[PDB]
Amino acid sequence: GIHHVSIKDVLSKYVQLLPNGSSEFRVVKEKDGSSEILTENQVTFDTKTTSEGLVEVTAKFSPNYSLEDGARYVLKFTVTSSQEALDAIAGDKKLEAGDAEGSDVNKLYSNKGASVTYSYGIGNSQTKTKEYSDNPTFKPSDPLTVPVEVEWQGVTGARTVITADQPSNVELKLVQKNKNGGSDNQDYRKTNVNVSKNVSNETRNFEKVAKGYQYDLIAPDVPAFTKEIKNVGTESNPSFKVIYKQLPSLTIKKVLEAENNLNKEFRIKVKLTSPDSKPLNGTFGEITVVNGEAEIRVEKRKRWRGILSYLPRGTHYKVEEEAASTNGYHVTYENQEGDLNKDETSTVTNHKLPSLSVTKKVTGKSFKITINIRDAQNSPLNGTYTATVNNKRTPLQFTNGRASIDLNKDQTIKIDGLPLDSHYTVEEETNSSRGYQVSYENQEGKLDGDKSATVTNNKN
Amino acid sequence: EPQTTLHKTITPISGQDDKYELSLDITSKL
Ligand SMILES: [Tb+3]
Ligand SMILES: [Tb+3]
Repeated sequence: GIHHVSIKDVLSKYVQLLPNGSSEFRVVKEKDGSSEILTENQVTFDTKTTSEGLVEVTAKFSPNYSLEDGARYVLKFTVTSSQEALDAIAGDKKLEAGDAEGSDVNKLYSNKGASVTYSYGIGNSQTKTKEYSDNPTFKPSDPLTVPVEVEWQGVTGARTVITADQPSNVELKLVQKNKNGGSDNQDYRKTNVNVSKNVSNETRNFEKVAKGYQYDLIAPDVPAFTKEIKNVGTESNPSFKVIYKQLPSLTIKKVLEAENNLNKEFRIKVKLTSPDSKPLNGTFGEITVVNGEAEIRVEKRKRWRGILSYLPRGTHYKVEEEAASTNGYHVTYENQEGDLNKDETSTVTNHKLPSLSVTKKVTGKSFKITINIRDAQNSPLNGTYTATVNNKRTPLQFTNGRASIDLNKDQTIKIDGLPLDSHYTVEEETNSSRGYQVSYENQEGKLDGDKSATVTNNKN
Repeated sequence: EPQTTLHKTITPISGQDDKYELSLDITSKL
């Protein structure tokens, strides 16, 4: 028989053993149909690293085990594709001479030499080595194709109309995360996805992506939109979705009411605070916000409006007109305060304050007339208002609802800036009236705009 | 010396990605 037998394979760098000898080395003796597994006492397995850093596998038969005549002994074990082969088939490594049959990546050689050593003879036996002449090959599994999808959403979610500018495409990059120290490859594969107005979903795929790595995606920052990237597949079979969701915008509008001067400008402050109770800073369209404060100056030329474009989602707003800008107006607000989770319009209404005019007519000497005014809430007026008698602006003061004025024939006094929706009555004092018949135009009335009352004194 | 024959093959392992069975044999004959 032959003895001192041993079988040797040097694996090429394109394959490798499995963890924990899951590789299951065994030698099977095959003879007359029947298959039998050599025991620990008949064969031993050694893995070693050669000087060139290749893995060598040896099945050493128990030295005095003699091969039974005509029996086929077969070493068997599993290998798996190494990273080298997974990269090679993905196209990421070039083959050198000697790597694969005719440099075909589908026919990588598994071995860098294999042989059997054996002795024969009693006494000083003789030793031969025969190299195996078969040089087998294999194809690694196909590399991955990794889909990527882009979804655009309007402010209020999926398939809602988008109003913001979009670029005409986005460059997406697949990042192969480095495992063995080193840096991530951020340009591993790239694709340009089309972007068309009102096409909300669009797909491409990275081709020829090597298995063995974790992947991530890079997608550009697009102004006016927030960005979410998710792997909707798995670690080993990645598939990515990028969602761009438009950010909300706050429109500040001014409305003039009962105001025939359209050439005034108004200053409107907006206070903007973050969900994390914090200083909001930055520029949103034309408006810069410094430490939560922003100021919008409105006029006819800017269509009585300003827009803070594309504020953080959830931003808290409180709009208020500057004190100076409110003089001469009853100022009311719609949507003054809120949280910005969709587009919002906040409206400042400046309603010009009403005046009262009183006129003395004489038919058929100063005349004293008492004005009584109660405010909208029906409490008597206290305060001083500008009053005009032929271009002479004198202050007129109301105490507890009453003021009193002195008119000559054909004089008008005009009292400005009175409170909106208050009620006046006028009455001549009975001493002024002595001798004359007094009647009134518009003696009582509601200050919902500029009003006129007339006192006519007829002699007799 | 007896005659020896030697055969080495690799086989894809059915239904598994990237696994292959190596088979190195020896037969001795008188
Ligand atoms: Tb300023
Ligand atoms: Tb009355």
